[PDB]
Amino acid sequence: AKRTKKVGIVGKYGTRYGASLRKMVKKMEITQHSKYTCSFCGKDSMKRAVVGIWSCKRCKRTVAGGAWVYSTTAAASVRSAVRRLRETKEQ
Amino acid sequence: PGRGAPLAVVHFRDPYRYKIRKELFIAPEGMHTGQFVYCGRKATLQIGNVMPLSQMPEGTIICNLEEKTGDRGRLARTSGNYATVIAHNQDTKKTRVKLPSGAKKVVPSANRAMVGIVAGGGRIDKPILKAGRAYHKYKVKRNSWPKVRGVA
Amino acid sequence: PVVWARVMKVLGRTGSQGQCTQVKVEFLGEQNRQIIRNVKGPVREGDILTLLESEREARRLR
Amino acid sequence: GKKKVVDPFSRKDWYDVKAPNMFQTRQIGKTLVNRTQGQRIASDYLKGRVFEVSLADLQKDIDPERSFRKFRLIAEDVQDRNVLCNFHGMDLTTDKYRSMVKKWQTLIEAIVEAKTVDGYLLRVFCIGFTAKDQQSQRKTCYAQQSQVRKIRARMTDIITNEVSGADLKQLVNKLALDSIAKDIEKSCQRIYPLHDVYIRKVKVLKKPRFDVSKLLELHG
Amino acid sequence: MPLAKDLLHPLPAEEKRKHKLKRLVQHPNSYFMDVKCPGCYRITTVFSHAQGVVVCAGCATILCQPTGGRAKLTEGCSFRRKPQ
Amino acid sequence: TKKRRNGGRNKHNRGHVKPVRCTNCARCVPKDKAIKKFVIRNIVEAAAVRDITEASIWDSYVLPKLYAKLHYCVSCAIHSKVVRNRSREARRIRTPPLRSFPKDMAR
Amino acid sequence: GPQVRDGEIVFGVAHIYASFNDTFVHVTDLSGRETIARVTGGMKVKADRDEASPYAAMLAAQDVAEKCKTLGITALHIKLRATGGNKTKTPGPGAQSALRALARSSMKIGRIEDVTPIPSDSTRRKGGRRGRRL
RNA sequence: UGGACCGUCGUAAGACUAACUUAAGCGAAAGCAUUUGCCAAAGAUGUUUUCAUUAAUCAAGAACGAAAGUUAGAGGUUCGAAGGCGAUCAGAUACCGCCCUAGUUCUAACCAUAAACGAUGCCAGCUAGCAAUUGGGUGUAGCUACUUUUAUGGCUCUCUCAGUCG
Repeated sequence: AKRTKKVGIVGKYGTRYGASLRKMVKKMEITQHSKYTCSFCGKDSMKRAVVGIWSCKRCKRTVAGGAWVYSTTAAASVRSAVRRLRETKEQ
Repeated sequence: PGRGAPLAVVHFRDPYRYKIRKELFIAPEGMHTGQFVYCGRKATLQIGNVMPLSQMPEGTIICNLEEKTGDRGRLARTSGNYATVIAHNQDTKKTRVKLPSGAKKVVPSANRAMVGIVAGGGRIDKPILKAGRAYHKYKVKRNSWPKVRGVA
Repeated sequence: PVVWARVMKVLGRTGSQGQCTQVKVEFLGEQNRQIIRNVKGPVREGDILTLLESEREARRLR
Repeated sequence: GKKKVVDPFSRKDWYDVKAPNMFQTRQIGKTLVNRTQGQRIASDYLKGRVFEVSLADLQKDIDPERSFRKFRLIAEDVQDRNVLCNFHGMDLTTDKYRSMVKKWQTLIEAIVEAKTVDGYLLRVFCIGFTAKDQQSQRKTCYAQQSQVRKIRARMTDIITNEVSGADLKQLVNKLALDSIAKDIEKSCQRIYPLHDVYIRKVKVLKKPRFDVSKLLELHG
Repeated sequence: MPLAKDLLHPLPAEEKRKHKLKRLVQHPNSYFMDVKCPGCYRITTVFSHAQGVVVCAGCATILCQPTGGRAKLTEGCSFRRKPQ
Repeated sequence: TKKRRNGGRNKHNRGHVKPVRCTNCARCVPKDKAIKKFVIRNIVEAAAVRDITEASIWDSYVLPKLYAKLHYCVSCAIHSKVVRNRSREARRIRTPPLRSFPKDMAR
Repeated sequence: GPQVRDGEIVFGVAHIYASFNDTFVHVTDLSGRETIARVTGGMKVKADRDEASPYAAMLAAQDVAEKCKTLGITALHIKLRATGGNKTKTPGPGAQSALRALARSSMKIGRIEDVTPIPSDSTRRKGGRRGRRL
């Protein structure tokens, strides 16, 4: 059945710490230690080690990224920001 | 353990000796292992290479900024921030920069930095939530107290 | 402040409490200035009149 | 403070202004510059002077009709109270500007930046208007958003023929008659009838260097 | 007349400009033509509003003009309004 | 108590559209239902025209005028006698009348 | 031959500014830096209301014409400011009257323009959606 | 007090994208105006394409709804409830001023109501003109444009559907 009714994965940490502090770790741990499509290994084998340090478990590529998702939307924007700008200096 | 940030383990072949020489950077964003880094004034801009300020225009972001050219990067490397430069000046080789303070100050230009945002953020937005994790948050950073107020 | 202004054409007034003839007058040495001045009191057509303020006439459109 | 008892304008001295060579004669008046001191050097305050003149002053327009072409100038260096007074832009006055827009129209606006033969970076502001065809009672004469955007593409390749187009020693002579304002009609009329059209402002945002060798030739 | 007595027998030319659909029977304005491209000789039948690029097996001169309406070829066409 | 037929102005197949404020009240109103007088007013107000012809450098310079489309709200129109108070029937025309002279305030 | 007349022929800038509640007579260099005869109508009548009067504009136009001739300025150019953004955008009543005492002083002048600030797009007035209820 | 406001260049800075703006248009409605590229999607005419009733509308229900308004995280310009102060008034706690404060800003979501109005639900049919105008077609037995009489192109007339306004 729908086991809990709202909280999901923070349900370990119940009746504690407050209302909208039980919620703020929900929105930041339904992403963390879920599995991601690897940009290189192609499969879905992404777990964490510590803050911002992901590795695969298959084909052993390890990539530094965001710290609660695989890479933040702050990050690829920069990876897009230096992308368009690089063709402007030497050309 | 003692950071929040991740490091970066990398090595080089010496222009002068015969051996490999191992160093440790601060992690630029997107650093997969097996990435081919580059370190030079002629090294073209791509994240996360390391290049001096005189060969990149304004509008780029960097990390591991050096103030004094030779002292190898003592500015703005910690988790979830980004070294910026918004000013070039060809008069006496000057480039103004904005630190993550917001107070924007002046550095010289021949110094080096690593292009891109630096990995780790944001470890203020997950509340540590108990008095056992923020024991271990100060297990190995310093030994403050779990601090004790004044008025008792 | 010593020029004298002669009348050519007459128009009405914002009269009620200070009837003052908003009236078309020109000078003699400055006869090319047909500035539409404002004289208090009855004035016949054809009368040369003295003047000290020779700058404007506080125009309202009519 | 300073407490000058009489005439601060006594130290303000009459300094002449001199045009470039290719337009007309050079005396278009004076400027009032304070007298110098040892640390107060009046020559270096002339570099902070931006100057203004029209084409009527530089193409003998006796009845002012082509005086809408207003030229921005920059005072750059002096000798014997005679500034060289380099070009710094060529705008349009608001008189010729706002008179054109009788509503009943679709304007044709285009903004383009380019690098010249020299090190300048010009900013061209192509502004167009639609011409009413004859025998027409319809009071719109409108363009339909491809009738502008292709015409917007029609001028941007025209103007870059002239950015590699024999610069300010020769470029403003093409702007004196505005031959660039002539030939664009014959390209536009293949698509749409073009009304009055101008560039209305230029900008000099990347004056690279002084380059006094050709510039004394410009002050010839 | 708005109160007309004959609708079975209308005048022909106004029906020719009425619509492709709203007539007394159903037939479009479209037809088939037999275009010979002027740089070549080969016979080719094609629709009026063909909506499709056509060339011959060996004679690809013009044969069409791409449009939403009828293929309006200026000085590059020779055909007839005729079932072949 | 509906008096206008369509209502204000120009709300055919759109909904709710662009506003800009009035100049003499700045009750911020939509661009359709606000009175939009447009005027090419002259600079010297037709009185110093004979004086500038004597003081001109050139042959009369011949004088330009100003162009700016001003925007009025409703009470701004009635508290300056712009447009007011036709009949229950005489509110049914837009395009006429002036009929007499080339209109002043330009002039 | 090519003989321009002595007597320091120059064209200054008026920068005549007018408004409701003020009129400004701010003459400067043709380049625009050095400013001569800054004085205006606000130093003419001590009433705090009559500084929009064309009379005070005339007194602001009486004095400024002759001090051009103290340094030999005989001609100038005329610019107009509104100074409206989301504000007035139209010249006050004392604007057209201010040039008259300049015109009726035998000052030979032809250039009449506005640098009345026409913005690209408005940046919000004051009063807020129901402004100035009289 | 000596340097405001003023003139002037210049540095940023964030909001807004006026004019052109319409009794224009697109959208299902809210809403929706810089260029240009991109990635799409819809409507309309075009169609001697295909399909074979796949339909209309709809309880329960699922997407969307400007602000106002909250939940952490940005960034701060104009402005700005609230709060102070000057007038005005008999009182003003207001209509007017001066200052800034919530916030409008853009990212992540969350309520889901407005006079959310054309105070009129949606789809089928007929019944009246007249005049505008949007697109698409079509006929010029039209001019104009010069690349040349042409050609693509513009306008004008004619016809046409979807209309929508009057």
